[PDB]
Amino acid sequence: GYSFSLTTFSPSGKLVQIEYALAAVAGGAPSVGIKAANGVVLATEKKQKSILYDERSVHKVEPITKHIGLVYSGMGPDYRVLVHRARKLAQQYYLVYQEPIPTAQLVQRVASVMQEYTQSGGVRPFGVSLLICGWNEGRPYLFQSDPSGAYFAWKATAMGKNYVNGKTFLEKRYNEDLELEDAIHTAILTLKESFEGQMTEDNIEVGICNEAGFRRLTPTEVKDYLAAIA
Amino acid sequence: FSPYVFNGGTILAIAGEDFAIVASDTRLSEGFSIHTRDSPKCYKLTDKTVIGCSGFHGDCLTLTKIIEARLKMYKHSNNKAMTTGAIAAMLSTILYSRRFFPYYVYNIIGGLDEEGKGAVYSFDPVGSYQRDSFKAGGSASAMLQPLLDNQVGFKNMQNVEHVPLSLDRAMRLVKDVFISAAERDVYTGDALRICIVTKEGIREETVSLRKD
Amino acid sequence: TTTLAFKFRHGVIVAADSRATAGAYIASQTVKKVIEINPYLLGTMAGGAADCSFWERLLARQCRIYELRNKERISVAAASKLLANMVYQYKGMGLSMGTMICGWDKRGPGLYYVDSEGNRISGATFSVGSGSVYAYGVMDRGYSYDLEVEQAYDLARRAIYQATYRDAYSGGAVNLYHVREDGWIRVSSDNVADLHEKYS
Amino acid sequence: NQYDNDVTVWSPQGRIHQIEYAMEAVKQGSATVGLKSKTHAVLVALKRAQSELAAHQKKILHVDNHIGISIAGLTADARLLCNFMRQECLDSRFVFDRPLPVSRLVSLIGSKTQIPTQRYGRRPYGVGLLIAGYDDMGPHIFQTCPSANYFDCRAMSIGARSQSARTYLERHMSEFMECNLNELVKHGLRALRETLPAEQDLTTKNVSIGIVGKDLEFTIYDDDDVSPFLEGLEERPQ
Amino acid sequence: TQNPMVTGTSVLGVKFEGGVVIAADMLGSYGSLARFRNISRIMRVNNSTMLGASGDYADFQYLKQVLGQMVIDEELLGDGHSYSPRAIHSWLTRAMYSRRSKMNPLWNTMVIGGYADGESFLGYVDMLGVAYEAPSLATGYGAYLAQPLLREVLEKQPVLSQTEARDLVERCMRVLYYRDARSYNRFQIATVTEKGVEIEGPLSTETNWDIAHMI
Amino acid sequence: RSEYDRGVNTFSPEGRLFQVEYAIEAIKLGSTAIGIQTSEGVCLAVEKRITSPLMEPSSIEKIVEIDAHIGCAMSGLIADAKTLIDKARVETQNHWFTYNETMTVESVTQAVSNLALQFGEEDADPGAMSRPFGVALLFGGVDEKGPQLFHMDPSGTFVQCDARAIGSASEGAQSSLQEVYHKSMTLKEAIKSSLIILKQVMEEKLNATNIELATVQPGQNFHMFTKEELEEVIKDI
Amino acid sequence: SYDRAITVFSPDGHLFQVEYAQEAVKKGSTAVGVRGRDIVVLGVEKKSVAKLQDERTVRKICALDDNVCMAFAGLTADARIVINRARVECQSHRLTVEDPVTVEYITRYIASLKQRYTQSNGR
Amino acid sequence: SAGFDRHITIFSPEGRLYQVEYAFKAINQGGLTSVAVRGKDCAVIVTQKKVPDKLLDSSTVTHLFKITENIGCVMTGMTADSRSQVQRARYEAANWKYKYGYEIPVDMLCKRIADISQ
Amino acid sequence: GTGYDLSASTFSPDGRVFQVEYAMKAVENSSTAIGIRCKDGVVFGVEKLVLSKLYEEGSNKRLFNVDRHVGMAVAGLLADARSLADIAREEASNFRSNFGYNIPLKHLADRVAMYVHAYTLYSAVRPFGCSFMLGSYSVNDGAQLYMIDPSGVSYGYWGCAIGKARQAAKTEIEKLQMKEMTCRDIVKEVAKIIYIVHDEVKDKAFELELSWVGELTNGRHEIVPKDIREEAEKYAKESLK
Amino acid sequence: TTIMAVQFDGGVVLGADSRTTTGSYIANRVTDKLTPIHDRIFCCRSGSAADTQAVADAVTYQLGFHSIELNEPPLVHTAASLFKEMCYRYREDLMAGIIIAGWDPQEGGQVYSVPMGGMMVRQSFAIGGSGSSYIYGYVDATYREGMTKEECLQFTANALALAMERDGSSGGVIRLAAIAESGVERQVLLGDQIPKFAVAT
Repeated sequence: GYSFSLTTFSPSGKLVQIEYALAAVAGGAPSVGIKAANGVVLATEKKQKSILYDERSVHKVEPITKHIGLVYSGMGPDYRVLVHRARKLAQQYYLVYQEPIPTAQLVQRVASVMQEYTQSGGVRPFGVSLLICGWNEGRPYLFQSDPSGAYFAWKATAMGKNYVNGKTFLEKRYNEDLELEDAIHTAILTLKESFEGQMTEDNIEVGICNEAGFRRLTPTEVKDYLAAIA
Repeated sequence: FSPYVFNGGTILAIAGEDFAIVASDTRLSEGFSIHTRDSPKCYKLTDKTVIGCSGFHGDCLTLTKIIEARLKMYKHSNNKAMTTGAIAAMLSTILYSRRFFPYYVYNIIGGLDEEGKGAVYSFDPVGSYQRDSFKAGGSASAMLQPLLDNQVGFKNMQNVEHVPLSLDRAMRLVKDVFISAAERDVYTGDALRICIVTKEGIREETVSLRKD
Repeated sequence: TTTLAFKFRHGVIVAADSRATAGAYIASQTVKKVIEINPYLLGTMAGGAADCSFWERLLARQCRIYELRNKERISVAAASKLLANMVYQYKGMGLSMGTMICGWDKRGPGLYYVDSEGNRISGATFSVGSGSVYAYGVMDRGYSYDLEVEQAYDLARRAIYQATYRDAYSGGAVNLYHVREDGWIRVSSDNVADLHEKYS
Repeated sequence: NQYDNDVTVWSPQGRIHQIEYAMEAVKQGSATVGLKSKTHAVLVALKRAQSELAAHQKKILHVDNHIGISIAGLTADARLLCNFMRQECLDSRFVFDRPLPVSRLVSLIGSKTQIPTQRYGRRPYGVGLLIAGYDDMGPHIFQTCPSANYFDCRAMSIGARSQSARTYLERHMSEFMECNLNELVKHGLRALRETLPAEQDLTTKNVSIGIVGKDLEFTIYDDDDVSPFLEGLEERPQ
Repeated sequence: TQNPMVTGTSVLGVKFEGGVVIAADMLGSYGSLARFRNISRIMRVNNSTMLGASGDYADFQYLKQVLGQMVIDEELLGDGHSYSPRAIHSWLTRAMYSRRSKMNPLWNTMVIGGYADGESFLGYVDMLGVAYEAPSLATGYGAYLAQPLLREVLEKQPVLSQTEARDLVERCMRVLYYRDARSYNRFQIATVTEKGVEIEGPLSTETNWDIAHMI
Repeated sequence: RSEYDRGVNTFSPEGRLFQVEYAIEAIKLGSTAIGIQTSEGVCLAVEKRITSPLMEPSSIEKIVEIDAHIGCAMSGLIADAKTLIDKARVETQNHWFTYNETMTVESVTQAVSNLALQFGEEDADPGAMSRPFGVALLFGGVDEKGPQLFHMDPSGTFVQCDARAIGSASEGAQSSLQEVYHKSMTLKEAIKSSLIILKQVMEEKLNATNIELATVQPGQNFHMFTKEELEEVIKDI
Repeated sequence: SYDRAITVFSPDGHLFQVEYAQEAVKKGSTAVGVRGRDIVVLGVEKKSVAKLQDERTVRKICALDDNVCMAFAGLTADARIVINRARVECQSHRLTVEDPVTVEYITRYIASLKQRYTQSNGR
Repeated sequence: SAGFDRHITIFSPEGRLYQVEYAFKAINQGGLTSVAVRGKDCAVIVTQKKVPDKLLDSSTVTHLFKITENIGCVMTGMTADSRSQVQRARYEAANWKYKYGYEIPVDMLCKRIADISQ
Repeated sequence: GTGYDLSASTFSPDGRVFQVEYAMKAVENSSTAIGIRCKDGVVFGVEKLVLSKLYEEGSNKRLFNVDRHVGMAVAGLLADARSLADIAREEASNFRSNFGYNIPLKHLADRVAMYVHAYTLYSAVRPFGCSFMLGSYSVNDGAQLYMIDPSGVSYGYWGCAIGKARQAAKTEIEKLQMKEMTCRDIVKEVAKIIYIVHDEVKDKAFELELSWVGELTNGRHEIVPKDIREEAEKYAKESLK
Repeated sequence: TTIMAVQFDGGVVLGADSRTTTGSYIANRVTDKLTPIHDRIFCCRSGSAADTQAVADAVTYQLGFHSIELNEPPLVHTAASLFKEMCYRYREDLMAGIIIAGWDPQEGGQVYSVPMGGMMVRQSFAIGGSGSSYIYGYVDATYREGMTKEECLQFTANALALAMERDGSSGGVIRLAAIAESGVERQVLLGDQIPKFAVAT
């Protein structure tokens, strides 16, 4: 196998392939994460290129643990690999400590794996950016992981296509004292700022995390919220 | 489970001024039963050296095949034949290379040195060796040893000249001591294989022994 | 098998017998128990003859390697330490060996005792073997640093003679060596019965 | 060129160039002639000396009592392959207590030389070997190449200027089966003489002879031993 | 294998003018129990070699597919070379010495028969790699019962015909069935000659019990 | 395509490796050495090429002792041939251990020649080599076949030579050896002629400091000539 | 594992990487060693030390064994690796031999290590 | 294009792996079209069976492949990758049955195959 | 374009692998070998170009015995063909050692297909330069015959032709009432087709290698005997006048 | 533990007990020892429960893999070869006796026995297990050649019930399978359905 790193310094001192993966992320689907006072909401576009797709067969918002969830922007299978890695790391932490894994530690370990994927020979950095939500110590947690392997803790953030407009919209519409329902409303409205076409309960995916843990919104609740907002 | 079986056998070698004689019994046995009456334990190494190996017969065959492989390897490597002291070095190193799992063999090397003189080398199962004028190995070794010690080596003797060893006296001595070996050692009998190494080469003969 | 060695004002005296047995049967009476490692270093052999011979031969190979690579004659102490190193690895797997390394180096006459048990002792006087105590009793009376060459020869020869008279596994012939500043010399190889007739 | 760097890269016409450079290295070496009778196999090899103060390079390698090898090309690759097949003969005598058959041996030679032509970054062994052998079915003259192709020949010549020797062996091909050992060696000497320039003739110093067959171990005659075989050779007709 | 579980009993073999005849019964004994009565212990290698053996049958079954594989390897080249009985002797000796060497030997003792280049061949390989050639060979209790009769016949007549050797091994198996508690009155006889290897199936010997009336 | 972009095993159109040709070219940048084989022994004489008055001449070693009956003479890179001479010494002691006898000079020659072409970049063991040695060696010794001198080159080709010269002035000194050697030539004549040829091929004045001389004789060990003996050998030249 | 040969033959036979290392040596500070009769004296040219920089961390003179010391010219960290290897070799030789090293022995070892770094891939 | 992104699977300046699109353009080299439709109570695959030579065995030139009893599959692309992917899918189904003790679901098996593709 | 035709691990912009096509062309400049499966066996016929008269009879064999019931027919580089023949022999030996009976020819063809195409995925190895044919007979499966190219694709065939003159020999095979007609005239028609497709102007005089497997040898693959070979040779020569 | 099988014209009949013990305590009384390998290939296990279960599962997995690969029904001989290889290769750690009976269209119904040590042989009827040794004379005295399916079942039930009565390691119920062209038919005899034998002393 190749022991030569595919990610090397340019003469300018930059990592060009990390910029390439960031450009791939900017071509990805939007992912809006809002940390409310009692949970974190993650919402994403789930637009299918045809009606023949089985929408409920393949998802984009998945739970690592009961109280930890994740959404991405970028490449699907790389995101699937990172979900595999994150679930295995969280279960490793559970085997060692028999306690629920803190969100920041899972963020640290997933970021470390995706960091060494930017250094190891013959491998490529993942074309994903991640929004990781969780609840631990009676507190909600929201983080982002970048193709550079860096990770930033966020109260509200937007990724994917038209991420600048989503970030400006969230800056204009985030409050610390926001409840969970209002965070859901703001996340769906932020998805409306970058969506093309009429929104259904099938072309988006929303999950929330609170003191009861992390779970995904059913299409009944999604269509109820969509009827409430519009 | 036991990996070693004592198959019996008595070998002997004597060194002369320009010749050597290597003799062996032909009986190969186990316990109180004879496998075969014709197993001569003198095998040809070179034009000037004969090996003699007794003990575990599978170990004897392994020693012969390993030593002939090393023979041919040296002929290809250095484009010349053995020297007898180097053969002794090869056998000693081969025996000691498996000190934790030894060959159950007693070995003698008989032939000519680089000056044409007789050369006999005695070995143990675990690699010790020495050059001697004569050596008896095998089951009946220690019985045939003092006959060479007093007749050829002149021990416990008084007031007669140490005469040089001729060929006829040597072969008569070997025949008589192996007749005595057949008469007492139960693994010794049937026949006697004798080879004589001189500058012209190595010659062979066989003497019938007792069959019980 | 009884070997002895002692340092004194003119060098090192080494003495040995030549009897080797296989069990209760005397295998031979002409076995050389002193190896000539180099023109300035000798080594003794006592116990397992194959073990002693092969490890002393490997010591000769290693000291010749050192002389080739560093252009210097090996000291007694370094040779004994490398001997203890390569026998220490095979400790506990059945090695039976006891040797004395004698020689002359930059520090002068050097004598060391090494075994298969990892012992490496410096001392002026040593003797190894089953009948080593018989040699010890004679030499503790005979030894002095101010001894000359001939009475040291006689003391070593008499001690080996007493050991061969008192030990069943000791006999054959007495071989003597004298390591000096110019190297070792071979003194004599005298028969035991002639020594008994001489000392009677 | 773009397709002459590696053995795994294929030309549009379907040829591997590096193997052809290996056979050109074989053609760079001096000439040897392998020829067999009904009972004998003889290799006549032309030895070369790098200088007048240097001895002639050895070209005939004896391996077993029934098998000998003459080389053409790189000497070290020939040594490596020759030692591998030496230990193959040693293994056959060790396990089977029989001489190794020549045909399966050279099949294994082709099997080994198959692998450097298919792996990345590795070169074929740039030497071509003429093989004198004997087994129960008779004597054999074989040839092996860096292209992992082996050929059975009644007579063969390889090396520098071997085309004239090949013509000479082709012109007398029906006689070699009935020629005796002396006539076979004389024919091989004349064939190797056909490789030589018109200003130089066969000497004892540059000819090696390797003979195997009935009542004959593979013996290498060199220097003065070549002198009786040079006797009786006719001069070159104009 | 450290413990042979079901074993094979005595196998006999003897030379004659033009070939070698080897005979053995099909009794696989479950220790003391006569478990299997129709399992062949005499197997043909090729046109010029054949084997019989005593001891564990799973190990010799393994020996069967490995010998068949190396034989088929021989004719699949198509060079014309074939495995001589002496080469098979050498390979069997190397294999058994190797198996004894790494402390997991094959619990089988083999009588090997052959006829090649106008010469007969009979060889013996034990469980520990000791191998030797003899005109008449026997295993187990046969090595204490039949081979005295074989040696007595050979001392007064070294050269036999096929019918003489057949009668001799028939008498030897009558003695073996009379005396071996691990024997059975149902055996196969095979013969290796220039025409090849021939195996004969349903063979039993006559039994005499008149001595039981001599009380 | 530059010449640096091809592998170490890449063949020339003539059929040779480029790296061994580069090593053969690097032979010509080394010091001048002459070995002469006589019936009285083999003599070796190598120029030190002292490049500075601060350079210690005794720190310049060119002639080495393989073992007590075999010495060697040098042309080429010092750092590679140090490892080659160490390999030769280890092989001599290996054969002295296992066989209880010394090998021939020729056995030394193939045992040192067989590691010359063991270089490669692909599937290489830990301990392998990226470039062949640029070292040519002259082995002079005494064995059971008499005094012997051999030449070894980086290609692995080893030959027997009655009188061989290697180094920068190898061709002219070889022609000089051609016009001074005969089969009835003594060891003293070999020493005198070899130093005469070194004097005519070196760019300096020949003195006892910038040359090394050694002799191997039957019945004698390997001998290093001292500076005084070098001076009296110089005296009649 | 990285197995790219850094130093290879040029067509004129020179080794460019060793020459660049020699240029890096010549860029380094001057070190002079003089052997006296019962003394050896080393002297290195101290660079202009920064006013807030400690002079004990920039010492170019270090000992390799209790009788053998050294001075270097070149990169400081590579010299630190050389010194550490020399120290562990001196301690290993003292363990193996029960004698301290000689100057020629440890010099031969460190230069053999340097030449080994000239004769491998990825190094 | 930057570097060897056209030759191997490394990112373009647009962030696109050209070898994936080359795999897409190697899919259609077989010249086939397979249609798989889910019914209310069935699933049906229809593919092309091109037999241009009558010497070809019609029983051997096929694209409908059987993983296990319950799961079947239709294939697009070239034949060696076709047999390789169906063999790996059969091996993964057998490993699922050997580990988890039941027949592999279709979604799980195609997830494993696409992960191998990743 | 540049760079797409150097490795077997890179595609063309159209989606092609140039190294596999170069392996196809290295097949297409080799001598013609045909193989026909009929009602009671599989018979192979190989045109062996005698490039030099110094070679002995029996040199450069393209008919191999893969197994005691399985025969082999190659066209291309002989070294790759011999290596793949050894691979197939080892696979048959492995099948016998694991299972204890004769290997089905579809199975062994699949295995050699897997071992051929597995080297067409990498830049570190090259595709083989040889197309080949496997032919076997058994009582239960009858006669079966398979075609495998360097691309690693196995196709069942009733009869096939490869080499320089694969199209002409294929059309000649297409003209035969074949599924009912015996091996003893299969071999004669193979001789006729091989002598028809050989071009005497552009190639040297050749040898007609011939072999079969089927009921007449109880499912065993063997080379054609001398008298039958010269009979088929005389029939083929008498069809050319 | 008692297991056996009889071959008839048309297929095979497998019969077994159901007692599985460790020591003198009955761990289970209703263990199904007629382990299915394939749809018309069954095996009978005696000895160590874990070893027999592991080798049966491994052979079933491998046989399913090979039958899918070849796209053919598995031969009973091929399955028996797989059992023979696994039992011979691991003969120093397993205590297992397997009686493999099945039907294939190529060779009809076949019985093979893999005893301790890993031997392989084909037979008309195979007996194995702990109870096996107590019925040999009976099964050497009652079997007849060319024997019918239902009377193979009757013979199986009688020999099984005799081993039930004699062996303390045999117990529980009687389990029967019949493999033929129509497939596998499975039956359980219990209580009065077990064939009784007169023991009156």
